[PDB]
Amino acid sequence: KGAYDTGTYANLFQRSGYREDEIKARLEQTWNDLFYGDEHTRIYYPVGDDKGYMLDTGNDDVRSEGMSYGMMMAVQMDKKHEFDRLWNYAYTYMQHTEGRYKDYFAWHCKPDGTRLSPGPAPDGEEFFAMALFFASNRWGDGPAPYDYQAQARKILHACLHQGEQGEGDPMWEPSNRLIKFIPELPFSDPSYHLPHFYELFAQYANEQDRTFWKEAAEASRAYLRTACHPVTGLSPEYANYDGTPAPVQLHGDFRHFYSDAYRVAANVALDWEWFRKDPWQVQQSNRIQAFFSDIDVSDYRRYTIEGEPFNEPALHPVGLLATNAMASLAADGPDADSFVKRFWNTPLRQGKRRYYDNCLYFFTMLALSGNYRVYQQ
Ligand SMILES: O[C@@H]1[C@@H](O)[C@H](O)OC[C@H]1O
Repeated sequence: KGAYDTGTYANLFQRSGYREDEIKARLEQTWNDLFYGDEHTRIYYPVGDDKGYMLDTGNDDVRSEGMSYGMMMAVQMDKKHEFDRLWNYAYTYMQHTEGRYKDYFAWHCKPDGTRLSPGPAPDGEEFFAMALFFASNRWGDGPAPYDYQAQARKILHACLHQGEQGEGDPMWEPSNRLIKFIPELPFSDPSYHLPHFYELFAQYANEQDRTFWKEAAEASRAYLRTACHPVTGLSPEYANYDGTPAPVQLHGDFRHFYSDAYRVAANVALDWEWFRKDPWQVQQSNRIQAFFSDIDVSDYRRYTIEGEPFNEPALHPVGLLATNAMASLAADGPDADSFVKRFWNTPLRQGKRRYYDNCLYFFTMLALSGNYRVYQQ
């Protein structure tokens, strides 16, 4: 039985021997540094009285990924002021009010709110919806735009029904219940697959969609079993609907284990923690930990999914360590405890490339302290 059924969350830091008081002090310090830390560390920036953005420090833009990530961190940490600032920014500058992307979010804008491209990123929308359902369940709905449950339902309505609304496209392929990479293209990104969020969409979304979300949870669990390498546990950044690496795209080669794919190990582990439905998840978690058990974080490379290293280093090696450590929610092999301790002894990333590492780092600090929870009712 998972944490969803029992209400009890694994505290992997405590099980590894860290004191309960040092653990919550460490979680609170990680929040304080990431949202309000020094100019080399923070990724959150307040704007006026009622807005704020999560900065992709590397790309110098604001991404629906980072904004939605910030909202999840804020609601898990019970930080409504920051949540409402981030949400108002996304609502005000990023959410489309008309056209083929109506109710979707432009995937990135300039920090001043100027849209750079109108096309959305589905991992944004699904984090926005889940964080808004948790905000509703934790704090209750306020007046629009802080009518959190209705805002979440609106996003997920568009995700499934955009094709009925206008000339646009849904973010899930109706035939196989799989999340797509972008609405227009017939392939996926394994790191976008959140079966644990779809289980909760099957509870909280518009009634007419609840069967679909239930089927989407089952379909995504099955999809990750086809996408992850059976020896290494590594997955490609983009994958066909059959789980094989997608073709090289005009904008790059996404066939390998790099930035996006790191989140798969974390996503699988949190589904196991919450729902404990697919015991393959334990073996997948053991496999990726075994693959990296012997590899120093500073030596992390790009890898083919069969484990062949490139000369090229990982761009986000602290991010990779974070997702490898979060796999200890499911892994029961001989590496689980060492990854937890390695992670504990790893500080936040500083400087230009810090955004992606520090987002993954924070989700891992939440999950390993038993503080990445379902907020119900
Ligand atoms: O937005 C992320 C970017 O900042 C990182 O560098 O690569 C992965 C992306 O998802």
